[PDB]
Amino acid sequence: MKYVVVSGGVISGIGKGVLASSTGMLMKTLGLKVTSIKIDPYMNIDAGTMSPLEHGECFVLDDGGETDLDLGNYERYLGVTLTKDHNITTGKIYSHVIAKERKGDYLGKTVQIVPHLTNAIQDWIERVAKIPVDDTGMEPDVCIIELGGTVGDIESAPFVEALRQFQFKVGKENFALIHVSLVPVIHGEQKTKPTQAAIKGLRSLGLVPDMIACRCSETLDKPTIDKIAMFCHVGPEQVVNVHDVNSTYHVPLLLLEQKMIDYLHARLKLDEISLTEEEKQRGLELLSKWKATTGNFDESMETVKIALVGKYTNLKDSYLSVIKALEHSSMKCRRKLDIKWVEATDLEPEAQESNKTKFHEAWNMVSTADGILIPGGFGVRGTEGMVLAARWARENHIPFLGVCLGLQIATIEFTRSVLGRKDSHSAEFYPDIDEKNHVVVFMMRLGLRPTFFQNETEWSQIKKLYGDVSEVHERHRHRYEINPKMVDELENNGLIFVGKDDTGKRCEILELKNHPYYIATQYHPEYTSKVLDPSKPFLGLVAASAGILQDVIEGKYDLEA
Amino acid sequence: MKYVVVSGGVISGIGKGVLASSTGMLMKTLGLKVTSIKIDPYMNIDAGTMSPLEHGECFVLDDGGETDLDLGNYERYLGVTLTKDHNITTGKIYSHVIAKERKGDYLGKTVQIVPHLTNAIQDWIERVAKIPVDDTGMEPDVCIIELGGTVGDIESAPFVEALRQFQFKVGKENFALIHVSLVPVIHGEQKTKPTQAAIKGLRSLGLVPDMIACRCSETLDKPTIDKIAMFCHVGPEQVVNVHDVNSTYHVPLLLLEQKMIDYLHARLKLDEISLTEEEKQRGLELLSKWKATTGNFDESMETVKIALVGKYTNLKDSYLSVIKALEHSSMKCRRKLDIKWVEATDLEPEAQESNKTKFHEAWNMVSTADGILIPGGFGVRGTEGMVLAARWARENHIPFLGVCLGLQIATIEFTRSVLGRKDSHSAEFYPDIDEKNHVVVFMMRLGLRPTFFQNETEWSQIKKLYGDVSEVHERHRHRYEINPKMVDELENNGLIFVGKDDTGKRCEILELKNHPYYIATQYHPEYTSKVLDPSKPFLGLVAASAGILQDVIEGKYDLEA
Amino acid sequence: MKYVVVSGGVISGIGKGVLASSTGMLMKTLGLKVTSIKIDPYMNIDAGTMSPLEHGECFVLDDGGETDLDLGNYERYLGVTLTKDHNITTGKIYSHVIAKERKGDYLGKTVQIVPHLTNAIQDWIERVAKIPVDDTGMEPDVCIIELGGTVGDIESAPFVEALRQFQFKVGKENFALIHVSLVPVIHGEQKTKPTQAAIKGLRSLGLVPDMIACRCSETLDKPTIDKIAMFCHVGPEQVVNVHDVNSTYHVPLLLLEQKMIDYLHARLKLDEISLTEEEKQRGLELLSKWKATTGNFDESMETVKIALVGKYTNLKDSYLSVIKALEHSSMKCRRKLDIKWVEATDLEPEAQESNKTKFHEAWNMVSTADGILIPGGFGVRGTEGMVLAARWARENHIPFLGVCLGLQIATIEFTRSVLGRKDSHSAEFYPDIDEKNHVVVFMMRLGLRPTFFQNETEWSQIKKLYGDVSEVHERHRHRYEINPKMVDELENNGLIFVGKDDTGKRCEILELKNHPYYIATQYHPEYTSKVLDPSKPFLGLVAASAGILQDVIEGKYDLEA
Ligand SMILES: Nc1ccn([C@@H]2O[C@H](COP(=O)(O)OP(=O)(O)OP(=O)(O)O)[C@@H](O)[C@H]2O)c(=O)n1
Ligand SMILES: Nc1ccn([C@@H]2O[C@H](COP(=O)(O)OP(=O)(O)OP(=O)(O)O)[C@@H](O)[C@H]2O)c(=O)n1
Ligand SMILES: Nc1ccn([C@@H]2O[C@H](COP(=O)(O)OP(=O)(O)OP(=O)(O)O)[C@@H](O)[C@H]2O)c(=O)n1
Ligand SMILES: Nc1ccn([C@@H]2O[C@H](COP(=O)(O)OP(=O)(O)OP(=O)(O)O)[C@@H](O)[C@H]2O)c(=O)n1
Ligand SMILES: Nc1ccn([C@@H]2O[C@H](COP(=O)(O)OP(=O)(O)OP(=O)(O)O)[C@@H](O)[C@H]2O)c(=O)n1
Ligand SMILES: Nc1ccn([C@@H]2O[C@H](COP(=O)(O)OP(=O)(O)OP(=O)(O)O)[C@@H](O)[C@H]2O)c(=O)n1
Repeated sequence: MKYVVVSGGVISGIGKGVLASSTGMLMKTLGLKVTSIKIDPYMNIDAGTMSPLEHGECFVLDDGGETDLDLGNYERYLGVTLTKDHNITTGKIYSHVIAKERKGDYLGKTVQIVPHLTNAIQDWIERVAKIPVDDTGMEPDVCIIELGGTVGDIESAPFVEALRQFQFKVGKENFALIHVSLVPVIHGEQKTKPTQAAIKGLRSLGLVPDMIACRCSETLDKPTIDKIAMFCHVGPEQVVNVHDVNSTYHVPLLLLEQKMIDYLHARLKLDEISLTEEEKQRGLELLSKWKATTGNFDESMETVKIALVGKYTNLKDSYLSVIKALEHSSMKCRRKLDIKWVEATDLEPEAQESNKTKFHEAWNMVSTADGILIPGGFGVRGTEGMVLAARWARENHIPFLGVCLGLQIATIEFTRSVLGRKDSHSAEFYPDIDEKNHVVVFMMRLGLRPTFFQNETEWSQIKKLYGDVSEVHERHRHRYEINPKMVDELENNGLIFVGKDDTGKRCEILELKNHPYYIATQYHPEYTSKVLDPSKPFLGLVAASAGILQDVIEGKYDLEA
Repeated sequence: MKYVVVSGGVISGIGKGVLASSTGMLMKTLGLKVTSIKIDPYMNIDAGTMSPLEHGECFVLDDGGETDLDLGNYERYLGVTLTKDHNITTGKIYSHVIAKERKGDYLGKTVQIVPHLTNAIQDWIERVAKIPVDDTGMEPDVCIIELGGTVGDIESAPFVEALRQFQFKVGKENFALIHVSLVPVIHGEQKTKPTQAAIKGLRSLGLVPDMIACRCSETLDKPTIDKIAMFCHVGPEQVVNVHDVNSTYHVPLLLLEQKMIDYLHARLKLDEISLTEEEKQRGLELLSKWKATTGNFDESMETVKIALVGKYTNLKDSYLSVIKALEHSSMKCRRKLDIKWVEATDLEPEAQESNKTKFHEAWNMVSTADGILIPGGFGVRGTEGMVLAARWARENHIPFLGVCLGLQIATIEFTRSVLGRKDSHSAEFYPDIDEKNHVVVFMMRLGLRPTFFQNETEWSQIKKLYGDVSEVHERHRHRYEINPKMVDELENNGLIFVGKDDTGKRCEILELKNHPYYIATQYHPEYTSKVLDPSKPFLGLVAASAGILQDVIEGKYDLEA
Repeated sequence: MKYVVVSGGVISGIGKGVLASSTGMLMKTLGLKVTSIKIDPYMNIDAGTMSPLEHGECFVLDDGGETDLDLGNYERYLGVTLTKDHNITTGKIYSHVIAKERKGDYLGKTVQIVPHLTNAIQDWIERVAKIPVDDTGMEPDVCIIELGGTVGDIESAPFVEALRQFQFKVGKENFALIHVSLVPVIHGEQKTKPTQAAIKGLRSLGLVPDMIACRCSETLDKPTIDKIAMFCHVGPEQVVNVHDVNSTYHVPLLLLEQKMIDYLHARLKLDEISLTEEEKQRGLELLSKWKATTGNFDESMETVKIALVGKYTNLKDSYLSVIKALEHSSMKCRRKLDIKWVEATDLEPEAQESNKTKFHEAWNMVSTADGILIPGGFGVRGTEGMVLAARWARENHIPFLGVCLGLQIATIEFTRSVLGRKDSHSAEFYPDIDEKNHVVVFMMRLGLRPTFFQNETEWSQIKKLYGDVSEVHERHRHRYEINPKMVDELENNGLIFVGKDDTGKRCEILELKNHPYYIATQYHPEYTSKVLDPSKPFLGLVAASAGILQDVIEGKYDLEA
């Protein structure tokens, strides 16, 4: 096996993940089977305790674990299904060694941070790097290891020990390191010294960088590259630079044009992977398809405006997957994405006396947008405004997607306005009883579950985007579903539930009959959107906002003929 | 409250504990209420998993937890009952913060090594420093904090962060630090540089030493003190030196004569503790009694030779408490202690053909000794030789003490030789059934439990040493007890069980009627031996080995008239 | 005596000098006698070898040494005459200890970087801090020590050793340190970690900061101050911040409003300086006069445009003193300064075919400007264009100042256009002989020398600005003077030499009779411009460019009535 560490810097937030999965997207250009592990220095075992206000969105796996949010950036860049084990955390590894301590697996020795815990970290990395995350069941050929925090933190010290020892447990010419570092510009001059002091830190703990990659406000000057390479064990051609680019999807082409892979090919001696012709071809095809979606961003002539309406939209990382799912789809439509961020509570009739100015800004965004999106918010607060946003797109033929709480609110609105029933509400308003629009179903429902189309719904816009396939597989995070008692009334009035579960009891998709595009999903489709294969419910929202939905379904926008 | 850190060095094993509890023994000379915490960098939560072969003896508390062995050094030096919480460990504190993470006590924040875990360590130190470990229920006035490992270890990095922040959570003029450091002598010259490089390390993590204390092969030269104080923020009078001394019990007088406390009095402004006259007097009396037991070591004219017979006596830390209990008692008898270490298996009739040379060395030790001691060994291996050592002291009137497995073997031997019954054995040889000398009693029996003298046994040598008090309280670690069915036969033959438990079902002490000193205890009395109050079963063993037992009971050897 | 170090950062160029002399300007607000030392890590002994292209202008002392350029920033901020010894450099101190090594002043000991060279640095700082640099001959009360480079450089390591030892040779409560450090803003967030890593570096070498001062793109957030003070031994009120301000002369008011001195008053216990009432008053008056010149910058309604015409004006530090002399004077005139930078060679008739575009930009600047300034350039290259700039201001009544080479070119032009004599040139064109406008006078003439007005010249605009005083004292740097043989012809034609030397042989000032303001000086007056007392030849240039020269001479712009 081969491995690539991405680590480093004098600051957290320097740029690692885009240098990480982006480096891993280019390993796939070579035809390689590829995987990724994110090592987190924080002490949470999982994001299941972490509220979406800090550390952001609880990204959800095929295996239904609430992971680190960043893992998602690797399932889009590489096109892989990761697992709950690919997110190493400081709380996860202290728990695993402490479990073995009380089980007595150390044969009554004292157990130490070195060597026992640093062995555990190496034994975890080489365990997880066997798992076949890729489009065929063979073990990966390269693993990208991203070390979070900064080298020299008292929180990241166990992992730089474990990785140093791993440079020997794995060989040189099988392991390499990319160190990401700061070139601050002050008084209009690029200063090298934070890279010198952080490389002094790096060699102290015993890792040696095979590349340096700079966060800089500028293109690095020719002398700045020379004054970094005069102070580190790299040639001047391995001081990489992730400068300003037209969009984040260009970074793997930027790295490839900086000859980043033409070094890693030699430095990891990748002629030693015995690839079949099918893999070598599928590598070149993935690069061609990347050049196509990238070209479709530069060659983008016209804007699509989408209002994303939810709780606390100020906290923009809390909707990160939703944004990326809209970006992947917008490059298929060749159209520039313009998300309007609406706080759902600013739409309310009460907000007009309380905070009038922001209420007009919110309603201008809703009134301007070519599509509406209710994104699967957290808790009840935003609900009353999200109802009026769903009403706005039901009545006037605006394209719409509701995700999770958005299906809940598409159904509450269609109840509250098409059936009358003005008292109806989420099951969250428990003591109203008779008018609850939803029912509890704890089984929380999580992870990849199937969904099956109802066999008559040949008219459906959404089941056309899925290619007329009989079923789909999707991620879930819900404790409530629409009350089955009401569903015949909603189906008879035209809110047709075009997809249900294995039992047929659970409401998984709705489409409103004879509207240009009004969909909701109980699942979160943004947790399976990929840059070359956009998630179908979000592709339909952008394509109908562009007024091109028919031609996207007919195939006028696939990447290769 | 006031606090004293003891930390440091370029090596583990430099001398901390003797500089720690020894500094704490002198805080008690001032009359202060005193406590101690040992911070261990290892990842075991407790010594209950740790086999006695590495990290040594599982020291046992009043509260019955299997602690770090070193805690014992503080219960002898200070005269305090500690608790399972006074041994902070890296595995204990990661477990406590990870428990709060899954309970959700962090209110859905991400939880970090800084500030959350470094707050947990400070909140633990100031929690535990409230506990009244001393001879009256008031909270301690000084806490001695010993930081294990070395500063600059990747295992000790969380604790030097937590202690730095603690220098502010507690004030300066309430916290002080003693750093213990190496002065190697090579080519006959004292080199200062390992102290310079380790003090550079110390100030990097942000602690500042109020004293330096040197491990050195010599008295520090006047220039060595000056060349350390020219490189650290200490006066030349605060470079302390724990040099070679007549015995370890002299170290608090060495520190006091080096004016170590005459600085800490000012540096911790200890006039601010409002002591009552009773405390001030009991402080001076504790110093006088220390000068007495110390004088009784220098003024020691004659040797007592004791054979300690057990499994794997090569592993001398595995019997550490037993050695210290013999030392405390030997200073009461004014006699020099000479422990002969015997491997119990080398006494066996089989060892004579297998390894004849070591078998003669073992038997010469048994034949020479003025007393025999079977120390409460681990597992079955040594048993056959320990029987012959108990027989040797039953028949010939040699003084004897059996501790735990030693009472078991005193009873197996008295069965195997006085009752005949040559097939009898420990309950460990389970499938013999009918001839098992013991019975299972899991309740493992642990911690401080009472023991009550049988009301007729006024003749007893051991219940005389306990001052004719009605009951005693002692530590236990046993899964087996002598089978109650047999005890009438043993009592009638003269192996009188002079002490039993609350129920009267359990065999806690035996004394053989009409022998000069042949005792065993099911408890481990070495876990309550103190330097001014020696544990009575061990005092009797030394005093009878000295042939002075009568006069020790009559009071010819108490420290003050 | 008291002392203040200014040091630090993860980068060179962070802001030290403005935090240094600015802190020293506020020590003078307290009435204190004040001095400054700049410690340079570079190996040049003096700027006399350093070409003005790199490290910039060779600033010149009262004592005529070619110093570090930065010393000037302290002679403006404090109002002091420094000496060649106030610029400590790595080349200067290795030379001084190596001289004592060959003289044998070490009594045949081996001489070491510690302690001998670190003693030399301390013995230099306390030597120089005695020198009476101030407006009365008493020794200074505070010394500001600026440590150049960054802490943790292999070039600055001898000085952080010497300063650590100096924290003891001088007492605490006599020495304090200000550490200047970076808060980079990326992704719109202020990151603290470069300050944590550089403070870890600082405490390693053993200095402790009594203040931190941040270079930041922003006002520091309340949490950024707290997260620095949680990681350093400073209160949150001693994390100072030199943010963006209207001009550099506001920084001492910014520091004073951040309560910077209200701490240093206590931290250096400055009630212990026994000031007389005259000093206490002159302190408050200096603050009032600073508030006045600062107010005159904010209250500045109208611009003055000045063309500064010379060689290589792209290298803007090479003219630094000239810029500051124009700034000090512009605040007296209440007018906003706008220096147009002209490359002198772009004015040439040859430049019109060679590089036409830049030639028009150069001539637009010359044609726009309200005043012309020829700044005392280095070498011959620019001369031909500087002639045409002097002609432009002779003929059309534009205000003019020529400094050094500018007097040379004022005289070459007046010769070349008023006397005819079109072949005349600088003595630099040696082999023309008969038409050389100048003569060699090596004595190089350097340092503070007098100049005496010619006793009839009561009409003079410049000798009016000097207050009708009989003589002036000024800095020089010249190897050529105007040929005395010609001076009668120039005086008779109206280029009156209104000032000459002690002998009357040397051409020190000229004024053209009956022009609104056309001055030149052979000396460099910008080496004695101060912020409260602007250098008179530059005050006249700004005031005549403003058309207000009469009223400045009559006194309509002095700071206090
Ligand atoms: N392939 C990627 C990589 C990053 N991002 C986005 O960029 C931001 C985070 O970038 P990252 O690469 O993780 O840098 P930071 O986290 O800011 O810093 P670090 O280097 O510490 O990860 C987030 O919006 C993340 O979703 C993304 O959309 N796609
Ligand atoms: N010396 C330190 C300081 C912090 N941490 C931990 O590592 C993380 C790094 O986060 P970082 O972005 O460094 O936060 P700050 O320390 O505030 O750094 P910044 O100021 O850039 O946020 C911290 O959250 C904390 O978990 C650490 O290990 N060692
Ligand atoms: N009051 C004390 C202190 C120490 N010792 C003994 O000395 C040895 C350990 O000494 P210690 O002070 O702990 O030093 P080390 O552990 O060798 O090193 P460190 O400084 O790391 O603790 C053990 O036999 C311990 O029982 C003792 O008998 N009584
Ligand atoms: N931090 C230090 C200390 C000393 N030196 C210099 O390097 C030499 C090393 O000599 P050394 O043997 O280290 O002398 P000491 O510092 O006293 O070390 P030791 O105590 O082993 O003599 C010193 O003489 C002094 O010249 C140095 O460069 N850096
Ligand atoms: N009282 C001052 C201080 C500084 N400057 C100007 O500001 C620049 C240099 O600022 P300085 O304070 O020296 O910062 P740097 O040299 O950039 O960085 P350092 O902190 O390393 O000195 C130069 O134009 C210098 O003349 C000035 O005009 N007046
Ligand atoms: N590790 C180093 C590197 C350089 N220097 C010296 O200290 C000076 C600091 O200048 P600096 O501004 O740090 O130059 P760079 O090293 O290039 O840093 P920058 O990239 O910010 O210019 C250097 O010129 C060199 O004299 C040093 O002492 N130690």
